[PDB]
Amino acid sequence: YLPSIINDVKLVFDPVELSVLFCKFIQSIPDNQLVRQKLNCMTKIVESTLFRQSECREVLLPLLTDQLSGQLDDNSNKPDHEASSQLLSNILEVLDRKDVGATAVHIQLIMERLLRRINRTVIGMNRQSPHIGSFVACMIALLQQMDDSHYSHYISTFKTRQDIIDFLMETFIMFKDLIGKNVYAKDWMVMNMTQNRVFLRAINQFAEVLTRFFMDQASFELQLWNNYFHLAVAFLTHESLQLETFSQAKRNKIVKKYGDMRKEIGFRIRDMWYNLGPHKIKFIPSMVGPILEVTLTPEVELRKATIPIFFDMMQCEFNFSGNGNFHMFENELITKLDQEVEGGRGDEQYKVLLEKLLLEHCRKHKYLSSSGEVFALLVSSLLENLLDYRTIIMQDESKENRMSCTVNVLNFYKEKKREDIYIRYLYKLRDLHRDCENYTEAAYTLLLHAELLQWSDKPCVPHLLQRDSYYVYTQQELKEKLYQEIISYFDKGKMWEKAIKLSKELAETYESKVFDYEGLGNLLKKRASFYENIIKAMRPQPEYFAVGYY
Amino acid sequence: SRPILELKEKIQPEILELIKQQRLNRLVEGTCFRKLNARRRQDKFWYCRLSPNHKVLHYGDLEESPQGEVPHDSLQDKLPVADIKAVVTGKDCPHMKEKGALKQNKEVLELAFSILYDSNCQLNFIAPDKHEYCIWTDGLNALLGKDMMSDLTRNDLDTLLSMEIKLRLLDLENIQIPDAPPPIPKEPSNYDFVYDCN
Amino acid sequence: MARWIPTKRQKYGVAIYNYNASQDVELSLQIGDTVHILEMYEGWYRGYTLQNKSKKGIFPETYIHLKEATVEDLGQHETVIPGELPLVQELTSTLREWAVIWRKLYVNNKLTLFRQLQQMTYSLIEWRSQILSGTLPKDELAELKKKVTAKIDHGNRMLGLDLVVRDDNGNILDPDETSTIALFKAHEVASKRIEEKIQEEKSILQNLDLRGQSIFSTIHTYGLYVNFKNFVCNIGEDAELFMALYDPDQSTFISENYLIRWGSNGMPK
Repeated sequence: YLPSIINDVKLVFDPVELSVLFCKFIQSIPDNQLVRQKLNCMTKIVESTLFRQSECREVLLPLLTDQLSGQLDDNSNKPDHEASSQLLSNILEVLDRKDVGATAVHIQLIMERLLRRINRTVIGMNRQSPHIGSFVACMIALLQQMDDSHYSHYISTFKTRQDIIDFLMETFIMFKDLIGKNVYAKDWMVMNMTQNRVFLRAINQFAEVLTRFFMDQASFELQLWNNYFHLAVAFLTHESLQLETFSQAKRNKIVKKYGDMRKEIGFRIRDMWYNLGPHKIKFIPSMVGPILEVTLTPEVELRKATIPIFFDMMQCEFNFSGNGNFHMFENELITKLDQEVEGGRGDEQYKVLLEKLLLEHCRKHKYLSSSGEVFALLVSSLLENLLDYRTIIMQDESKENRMSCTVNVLNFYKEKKREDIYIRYLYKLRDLHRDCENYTEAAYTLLLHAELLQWSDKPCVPHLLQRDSYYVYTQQELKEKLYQEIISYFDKGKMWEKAIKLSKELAETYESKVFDYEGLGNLLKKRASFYENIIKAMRPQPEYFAVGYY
Repeated sequence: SRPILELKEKIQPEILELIKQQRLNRLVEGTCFRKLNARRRQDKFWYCRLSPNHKVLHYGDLEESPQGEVPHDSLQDKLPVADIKAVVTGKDCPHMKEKGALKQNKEVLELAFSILYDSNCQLNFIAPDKHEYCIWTDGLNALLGKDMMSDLTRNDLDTLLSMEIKLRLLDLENIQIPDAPPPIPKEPSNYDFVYDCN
Repeated sequence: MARWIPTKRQKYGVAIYNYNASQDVELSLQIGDTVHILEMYEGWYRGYTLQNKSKKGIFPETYIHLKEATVEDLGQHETVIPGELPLVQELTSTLREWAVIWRKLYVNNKLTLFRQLQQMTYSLIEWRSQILSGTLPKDELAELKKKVTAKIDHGNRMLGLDLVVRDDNGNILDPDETSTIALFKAHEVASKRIEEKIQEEKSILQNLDLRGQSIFSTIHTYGLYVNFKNFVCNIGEDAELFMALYDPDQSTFISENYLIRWGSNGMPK
């Protein structure tokens, strides 16, 4: 009730005297007395009488900051989270008033006194079920009301470069933790764009601080661009055409109210990448994939902008190509390109424009760009292959055509010898036949996988070290596991002749290299069982029909 | 409402093809139809799925399935959509004409439908009730590509056309349409537009 | 045809009936075909259509019902009342979306919820038409605003559609990037109404008393309407009928006694 009078008692009193009287009264509370209740008191306080601020805000807030920063991290923050968020909201709103009085300087003081604080909070205040949304709303309201000059004022001018580096790293990671794993119901569409825009502003500002204190200026400690670009891509990886397409005005509503923000992100990253310069090669192999999917946006323009960047990075490697060429580039290139395209992302016009642009650029450049021409020719062939794959997949959806087209792409890969994706699609077929119980056919495919291996102990390549289980797997042992599985298949595949065949060299490998005599016993037990099966049982004859397509 | 009705009924076909499309959706999702006199342990219910290709009829003596349609190979997954002469309704069904062991009682007078094929084979089937009887007659007649013989179909036709025209009349508020259409102001013979095209 | 002119006082490109195909860029334009005319002739008008805002069509003036008003109802002061006419345009667009989802409904087996969407659609359109007139008193303006806002947001919510804010005056001032926390709590009030209605379908559609209690928790005075028809008794003399509310538990009356004079002839004096 002490606040309940402040309005009229001020209306009959000095502003600042009353103000400091209340301030000194409040600070006189010891640190463990009705913390929620004092928060409510001061909240009603900042409610009224803060409509005028020039005489009070600059002195009223100081205490409020003090107690909020105590509320920051004392392991007693659990009860006051909601009430502190409430106060923060109300005071930030009052600041958002314009008739209330000038507060820009007070605004920067607010950063300087609460910003690292709330960053620490939201990093730690990191469970979705509680009112973390309110904290997020408060802090985004902050960043909205702030100013680039204010950001650069001290947030750019902290103490030693390591501190600012770590702080910005934390900022970026929590941005990622927000954008990724979004904090709303996706129904609060409006605030979702607002949050996107405010994050846009913030990441912009941090981009300039990275440039100004962290280009070859900071000729070293240039790692964090990993985080920067990753967060940039992830933020760029939502709110696109179809998501803008639901209502017809949805495109229009967003464009009028927000435009093409992802267009801005694309250009910003483009110029940033260009600004990387000498460290580009020092950074390519990680970032390689990160640029394709964003190139694969369903839009036109930022695409137009982004394809040439591929020529840029291959050019950067060409500068580094004093040893070899962009082999390491193109490998990740093709691999990621696969994963995304088979994910159902790109389009025909995409590949058309890719070929057009890349060839255009390679005309400007030399022999290595003629090689790049043939490589991108290979690329375009790959693209149309996958596009045909997916269009047939969506056209028929009958597993048989799926098998046909994936066999086609295996043949294409065998031609292209990129054995990894080859194995990947092999396992796709293995899953398929397992679904269809084509134990014969499944075992065949699995064998083709096993065919690649050698009985050498050394796992010579982790390519074949698949995602089923990824560790040492001495090569012969992986071969061994495959052979066991294939034998199991053939055995339930009701075809024991191949079973015996394979068993023979399996036992040979045992005796010759591993001497796993118990395994010999099991294996030969199985071989005898299969011989019995052959001599004893009878199996049906499958009819063979010819199909003439016309 | 004279030109109003002229326009409304004159823009008919879109709703027509819409309703027909829904009917095809219904035949595809289908259900377990009814056989004749399936009393002494016979599967009276049996699914009849139209293909999404709308050419084969996945029907046949499937079990007393309460779940209705089960996507698999029915007994005869094919009824030739092209050659179906018609479906007879009511007494025209020869199974309604049957007065022996397969004598269908007068309580399924409107549920009797026999689909004509081979000129000697019939599909003497029973609907669970009249509305879907008319629905499936409508669906096969959409396969026949003709008028619809469901009361509910005309119901939906008229009601949806009513709302559509009712939402059409929003831009024309506080306005009258002359029953004789407004005279077209004379187009000058020159098409030399002073201001540019597009 | 010649002498076309750019202008923006035609946004309501209005048909009259389904237009003739006279021009190579014109069709039987719908009744509700509000078209953006780009080029102005005196007796003719060509420009974008809501049907295709990238294509022209030369429309007669005798067919164009000129409406100098634009999307903004107050710049030309087209408002029958300011701050409301927006509401009709966005609800009409919303109706377009209800039509699209309606198509989505019949083609599916949602016919129960589809039918209830039908009836709320009809309530919406009748409210729309009745508020087309500005004859309502301002309290009923607000009442219709809130009730239709609740209904349309309900339509959004079983359809999972995005949310709107700014309860009053066109649901648009808040999305005008005014604040953030006020925006946040506008979304919060939206979610609050969401939970209200999602918990109350089971409260009203199935139960017949939770609605009564919720209504009775909002007002504090009430009245019982008694419509006497005839007294069935055999007195043959004047009867003075004292009827009112009684509290048998408290052995007391609750309302003042309504004196009724009953005649000696069996019918009231």
